[PDB]
Amino acid sequence: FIQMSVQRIVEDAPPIDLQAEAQHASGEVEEPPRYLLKFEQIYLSKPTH
Amino acid sequence: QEKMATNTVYVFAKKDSKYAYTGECRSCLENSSRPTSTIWVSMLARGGQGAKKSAIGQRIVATLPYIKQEVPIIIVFRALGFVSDRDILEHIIYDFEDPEMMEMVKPSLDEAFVIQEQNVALNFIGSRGAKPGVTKEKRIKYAKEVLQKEMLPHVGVSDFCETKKAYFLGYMVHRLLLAALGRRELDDRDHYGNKRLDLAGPLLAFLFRGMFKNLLKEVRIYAQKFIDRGKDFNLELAIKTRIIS
Amino acid sequence: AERGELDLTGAKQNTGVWLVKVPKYLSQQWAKASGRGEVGKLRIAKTQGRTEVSFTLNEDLANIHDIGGKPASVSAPREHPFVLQSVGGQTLTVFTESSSDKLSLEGIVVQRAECRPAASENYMRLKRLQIEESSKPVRLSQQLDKVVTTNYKPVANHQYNIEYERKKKEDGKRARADKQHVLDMLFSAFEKHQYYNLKDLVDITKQPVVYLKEILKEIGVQNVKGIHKNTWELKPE
Amino acid sequence: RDGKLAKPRQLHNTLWGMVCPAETPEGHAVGLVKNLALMAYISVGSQPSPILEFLEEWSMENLEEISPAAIADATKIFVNGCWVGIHKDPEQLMNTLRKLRRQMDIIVSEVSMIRDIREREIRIYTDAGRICRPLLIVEKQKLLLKKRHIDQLKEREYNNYSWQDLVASGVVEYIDTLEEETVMLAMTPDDLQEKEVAYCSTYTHCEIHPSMILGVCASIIPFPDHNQSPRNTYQSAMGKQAMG
Amino acid sequence: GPSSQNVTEYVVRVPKNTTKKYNIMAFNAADKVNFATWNQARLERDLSNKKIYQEEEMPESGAGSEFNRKLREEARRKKYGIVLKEFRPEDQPWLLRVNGKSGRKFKGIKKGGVTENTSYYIFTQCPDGAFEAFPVHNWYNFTPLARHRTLTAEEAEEEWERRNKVLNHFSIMQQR
Repeated sequence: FIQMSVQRIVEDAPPIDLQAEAQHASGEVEEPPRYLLKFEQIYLSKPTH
Repeated sequence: QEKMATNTVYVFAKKDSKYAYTGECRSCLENSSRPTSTIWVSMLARGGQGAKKSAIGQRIVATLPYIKQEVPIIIVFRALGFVSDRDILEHIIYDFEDPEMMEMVKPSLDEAFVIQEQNVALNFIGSRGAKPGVTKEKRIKYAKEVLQKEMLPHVGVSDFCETKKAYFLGYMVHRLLLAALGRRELDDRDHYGNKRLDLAGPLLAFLFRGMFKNLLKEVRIYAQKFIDRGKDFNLELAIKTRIIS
Repeated sequence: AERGELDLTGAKQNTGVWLVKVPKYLSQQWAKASGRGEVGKLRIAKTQGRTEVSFTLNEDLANIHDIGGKPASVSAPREHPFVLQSVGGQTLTVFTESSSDKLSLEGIVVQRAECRPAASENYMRLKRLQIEESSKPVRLSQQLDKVVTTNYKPVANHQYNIEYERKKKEDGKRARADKQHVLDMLFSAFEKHQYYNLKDLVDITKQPVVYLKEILKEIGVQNVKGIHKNTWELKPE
Repeated sequence: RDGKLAKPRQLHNTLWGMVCPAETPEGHAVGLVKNLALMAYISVGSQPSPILEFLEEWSMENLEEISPAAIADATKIFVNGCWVGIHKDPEQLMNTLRKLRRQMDIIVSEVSMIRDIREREIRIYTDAGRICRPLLIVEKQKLLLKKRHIDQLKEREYNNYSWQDLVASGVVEYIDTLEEETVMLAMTPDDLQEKEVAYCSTYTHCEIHPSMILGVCASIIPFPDHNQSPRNTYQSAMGKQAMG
Repeated sequence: GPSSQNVTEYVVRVPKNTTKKYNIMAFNAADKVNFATWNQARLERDLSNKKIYQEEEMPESGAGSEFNRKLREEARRKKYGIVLKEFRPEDQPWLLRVNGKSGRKFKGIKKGGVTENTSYYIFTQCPDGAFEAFPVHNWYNFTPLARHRTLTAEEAEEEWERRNKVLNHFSIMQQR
């Protein structure tokens, strides 16, 4: 579970797309910003308190 | 805990109500989301109408997921790209040289002559789910995703998987007909080989997946306020470390 | 001369082509051929009751490797026999597609073969090829012992300091005098569509809500328009 | 929960060797509460991706490649309930996979091979939930375990010879409930090995010890067969709520 | 005979770069269609894939898994933009029209994985004697399709047909 199950879910696609609003009639809009995240590998260190 | 083995077609005895046989079979994913998806294929026990067909006992009308009432299974073959009886009979059995197995499937072939076009079969499935007005075009897209992602998710959820999915459904129908005629016994429910277990694997993966979608949901709520104001993306704030714990 | 025009050539000449199934461990070796594209010779032996078709690799090709070292294969070539299959029951034809959006036709497949080894390798090397081709940590983590890395404290907030630089550049607190420029900009907006939204007029103009109401209630009238939202329009009278 | 109304439990034939029969509470939870045998391994799950690649090379076609109408002569095979292909020679199909399974090449702790003739169905399940346990491999009505391997077990206290090295020798293998149904099981390599009076001499597997069917509390009472069968179930409820 | 006595030996070459793609067009031996009876053909892309567009009817249209972007948690939020039309650059089935338009029309489903386990190579007989390898890019399995039919009226005649099932097909085509 703490080797393959915690990463099989992350292996799919946790990040989702996100596009900003258009907001026309405000000068030069061109294209709204679009931010996107990305993961890689999970980490689990020693149990500390 | 303990659960029954999924992705396995089993034949049970259900003669307490108006049914006679029941072919319960689950269809859960390997390690993704496994939304149960239990395929309910039962056989009714009614016999005798009056003056119409007088052959209701030969019907099947399985209970497909989500679906309100019961719909026949031969209508699904029209939507899988097969409009001929030669191809549909090939999915059931690979050797049609047995005259005994013909008298059981012959009355079921009459229900397929009412829908010949493949586009029509995609509309009859989505029409029984709800009622999105009078537009028949929107009912086609819903039947496309349910047939691939919802119906039998373990065999594949891709678009080009409809060809491989058609052969898997034929084996489930042929196995139920053998026990409902006189060539196969009934499967035992207390058989330990036909059941599985739930230890620290699939159980803990469900909790790690349930709160995982909530983690992304809480970040999206904070992301909705970003496009409203217009500052800088803050990631160290939207990530909650106590709701999951 | 048309885009989706199929050049029917092999259907009238009856061209006989073959089909050979090649796996993955053999296709990667033929990608690095010598010269133009020579990979070896083919030996076809047909007797009175036994057909033996084996392929012989090239001498120069038997010294190159791909995505790994691949031992016992970069020395001397081996024998790759073919297994003929049945083509009846399904007509197989081959068509092409040029880069300039042009279609054509080759012929009809009349023989199908497969690359199956016979008395050359058991399993002591096939299992190693499945691991060498992957060369992955199988997605799973490789631990990290323990770390105590935290975050940075810029005695403020990275999401608020950037906004302060843009807010001080052009503030919304503007002056106003002589109601004439606002009314002149209404002809360039209401010319397209009849009615509009209240929030759309705030972004176009540069006046607050408490001041925009004094102008909209002078030459216009409000109406719900069956959409509940405040919809302003010009007076038709 | 999912299924009721006139559905008793009683005792099933598959409980032999997997679940301890004489270990259940004496209250109203009798029969419903299950346990585990003394020697039994629980499956954890594996990916049959390196297994599917090897089966395609051993003469196997694809569903989207040929037609099932012109193949009615081979035997089908299933992987996790899904069909992957056929094989024209079903004799050497399961014999080849069995030899490699005993040579430390196939995970015996998850992958299980099942060959059936009445249904012509070859099912292979590699998902978690099954219960497996090792058995003594019997080849040619004789025990495959050699006396020389007994001396290597004592070498563990001096050198190194763990349980992983014994499985690779090919004398032991994990058998679940599905593979045990299609094979033959023996009692002890002594009485059944006599060629004088024996109804059958085609044994494939053998039990480790007859006392492996008991559990934790069931192995405390001496001689559980000389006592009454329902009285042996009360001991598991007494030893749990005891002092010491 | 020549097919059981002649022993030949040639050279097979696998070109690296090519100027045209290579695919497979499968038919059906049960129909037995003569190849010499074909004069012209118009092999184009599929047209039915460019029909559906709008699909913002939820959950009015139904559902049993709450397919709202796949989250089954929240609801509404008009931003389903997820059913955009994308007749791939290469994932579209071909549409063959032999002899005009209503003469002979074929349609097939494109195969999913083609180079997952093994690969398909095409060997041709060159005039010099050597063999040339053609790497197969995609797979296709065309199916026969009927000509002009159009049954017409599928939602008005189906409810009355299942109620009694006492009618004939000759009374439906005559009205159309």
